[PDB]
Amino acid sequence: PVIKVRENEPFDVALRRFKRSCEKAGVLAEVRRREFYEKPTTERKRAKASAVKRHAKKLARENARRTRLY
Amino acid sequence: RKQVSDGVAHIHASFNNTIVTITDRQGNALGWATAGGSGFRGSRKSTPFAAQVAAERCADAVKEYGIKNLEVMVKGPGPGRESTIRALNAAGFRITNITDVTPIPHNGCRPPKKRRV
Amino acid sequence: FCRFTAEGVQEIDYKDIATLKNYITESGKIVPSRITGTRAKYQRQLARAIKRARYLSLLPYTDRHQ
Amino acid sequence: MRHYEIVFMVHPDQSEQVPGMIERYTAAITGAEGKIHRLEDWGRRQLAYPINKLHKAHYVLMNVEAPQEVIDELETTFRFNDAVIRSMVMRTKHAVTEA
Amino acid sequence: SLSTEATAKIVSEFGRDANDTGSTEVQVALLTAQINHLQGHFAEHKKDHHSRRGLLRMVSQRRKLLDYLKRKDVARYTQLIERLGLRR
Amino acid sequence: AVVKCKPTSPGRRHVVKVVNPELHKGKPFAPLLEKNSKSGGRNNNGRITTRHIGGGHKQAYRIVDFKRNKDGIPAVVERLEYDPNRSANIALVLYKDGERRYILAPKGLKAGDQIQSGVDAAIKPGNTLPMRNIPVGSTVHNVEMKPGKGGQLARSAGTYVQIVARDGAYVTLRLRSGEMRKVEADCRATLGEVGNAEHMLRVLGKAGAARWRGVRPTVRGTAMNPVDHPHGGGEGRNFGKHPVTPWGVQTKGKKTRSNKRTDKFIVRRRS
RNA sequence: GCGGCCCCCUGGACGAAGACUGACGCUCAGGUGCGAAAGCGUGGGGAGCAAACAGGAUUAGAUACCCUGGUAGUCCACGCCGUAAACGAUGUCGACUUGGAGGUUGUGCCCUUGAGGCGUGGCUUCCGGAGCUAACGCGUUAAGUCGACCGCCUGGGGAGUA
Repeated sequence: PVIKVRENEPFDVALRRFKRSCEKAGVLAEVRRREFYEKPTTERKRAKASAVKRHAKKLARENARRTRLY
Repeated sequence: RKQVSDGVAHIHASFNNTIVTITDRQGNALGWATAGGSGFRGSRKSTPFAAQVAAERCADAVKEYGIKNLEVMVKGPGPGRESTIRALNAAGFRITNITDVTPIPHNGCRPPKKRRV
Repeated sequence: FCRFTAEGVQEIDYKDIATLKNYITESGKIVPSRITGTRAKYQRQLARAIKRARYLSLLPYTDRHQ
Repeated sequence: MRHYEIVFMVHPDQSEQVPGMIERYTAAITGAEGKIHRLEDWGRRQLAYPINKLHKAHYVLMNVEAPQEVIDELETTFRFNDAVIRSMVMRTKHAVTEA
Repeated sequence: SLSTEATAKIVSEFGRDANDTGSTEVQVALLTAQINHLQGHFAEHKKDHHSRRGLLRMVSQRRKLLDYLKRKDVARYTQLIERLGLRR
Repeated sequence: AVVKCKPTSPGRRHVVKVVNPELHKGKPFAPLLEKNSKSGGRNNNGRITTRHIGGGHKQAYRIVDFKRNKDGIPAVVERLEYDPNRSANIALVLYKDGERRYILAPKGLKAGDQIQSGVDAAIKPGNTLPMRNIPVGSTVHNVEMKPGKGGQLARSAGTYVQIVARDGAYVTLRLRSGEMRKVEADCRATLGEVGNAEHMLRVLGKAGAARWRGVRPTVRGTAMNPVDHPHGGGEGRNFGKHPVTPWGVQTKGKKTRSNKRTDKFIVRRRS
């Protein structure tokens, strides 16, 4: 997006603020999706397998990590 | 040698170059310096140090225009923005505000097909 | 939690410009219900209203555009 | 007999030419059957994007219970009267009261 | 979609009295009214296929109610087929 | 509409003809008629100037009002005639004061429709206006090129001019050829597209249809002798030559726009 | 299969309390209708992408991937085709048989006493109990225990070809 640097401000914190605005608004992620075309089969496969990844990490996280290792 | 003391900097970075164009407020460009002009051909064109030497030459190219304070616009992904905005104040400048103005389509057109290899 | 089930409104109406400045981000994007916790039907009515207000030049589409 | 929020905008300068139009917009509706239920002029205020190269358009809200066909003819005026710049007619459940 | 007042008129045009709304002539009368309105629609748009499935479903249910009534009480069935205006 | 003829005989085998019920089965209105002799392509020196013209049916000229000089008075459409001179069906409009006049019938037009001309009337299909009251992005027909001349462009069946732009006194039209043009804004134009849009879908079947259309046979170059046509002669179909018209100028590619005093109006040449 | 916004026309499902007809039901050979993409027909449109194609590379070779171009097509209307890994590889309807977590959409009661808790529905996702199964797994949406009706299979190849 845009940031503003006001007076009496270090430049390096403004550079890091700009990187944070880039991470927040989404330049990199949507650009990385929009280099080359994805057929709607593959975007459906992506979102569905991501949902399986979220619950197949999550249920192992909630109930297989409640018992100790050693 | 037309004195315009303030200005805007466009930093177009794709994955294969880094073109830095220092322009006035009204859009009239004053001279540029790409990452690929100053030597730096092939795989050494896309390094962030190429953006550093590009902004380096681009800052010294406009000494007759008396640019004392500038506004950074950046456009595109890839090894551009960070190294060139770090170099653009080691060059000696007063960057008053920084913006990312990358062009995003709102699901407009069809991008080309996927590179298999 | 939510602000609309805690309010009790039967439709988030687009004319409510203060909270419909609240619910988008700085960059004019609709912030999801995952991170704000808005319930689903009020999320859909809120997104519908923000689109209808974007057409009405009371909200920006993105920030950067002239 | 349906209830429509008609929201339209006019130029910045022609706020002298807005009000009597609403009056013939009154004659648009109550001439046939139409009950006008609100009139809240938001007036000239500032735009998030300059449609036809101008900020600060004139917002006029108007709510109506009316037959549909005079609203079809009202859109045939909203297309071709070259003062009104952006104009949507949405359908609602009831005729409402407050701002 | 055959608003309630038209249904009230036709159920006080075919029923035993006001409230008997589930008898067979009433159902066939509602289906014939709905069919004729929707044939007013389908002369235009020509390809609204989901509304075509709804229409073919109420045609088939009209046909089922009519030959049920033909099996049970033929005397009411001939009065219905002469009153509501259809071929078979 | 467009119907195919059942192939009882070859001339009926290939015919696809356009039937239309709205056309008035009857003799046309008489005071708007006059006689119209066929020429055969022969000027006052008697010689053929344009070949492949002659014969066919005899036909009478329907005087059609393109000017629309009557203003501010309403009119209603009595009936639709079939005109032999042109590709669009015409309409006999009747004004309220008592006048009957032939107009070019647009696409959306049935008998009993209401039409008013002038600078006032409306934006309905059928109404004549200047090109200062017709909005940008519109779709017009029967466009004047000179103020008061009568109406030149977009007069065939189904053609239409999209009004693109307006810079001061000038209106940029996108013509049907693809050419862009500046025209004067004060010129008249009628809204809508011209009717009979299925006119391109007739295929005439046989030789006699183009013959009684008013068109003679067309003889190829390679058949003729080297005196008659530059693609003459040969021992059994040699060609060898760049294609030309019978009068030397090379056809099939050569541009000959040679006006030079009207290029100020052309924004874009056809591509 | 459907993805900005708005109106016009319209199908269907769900929930509440009731009111009404009174077995009007289920399934379906043949038949008919809908049926992604590609493809065909005539007419418009044609930005981006891109079969075919051309050129540059890579390679032993490369009429492939990679790169630079690029015509059909993709788009709209009206007709045709009638096929797909047309895939929960699971016919349709109905019944019975412990659970826990979730999603969406309702509704009833109590205090809204306070973003509430308390019960009844519909559709849907995950793990598992009995039971079944060659195992994998399914597991109240069954591949469990049953009933009705339809379709289908009989070694692989020939071949869903003549």
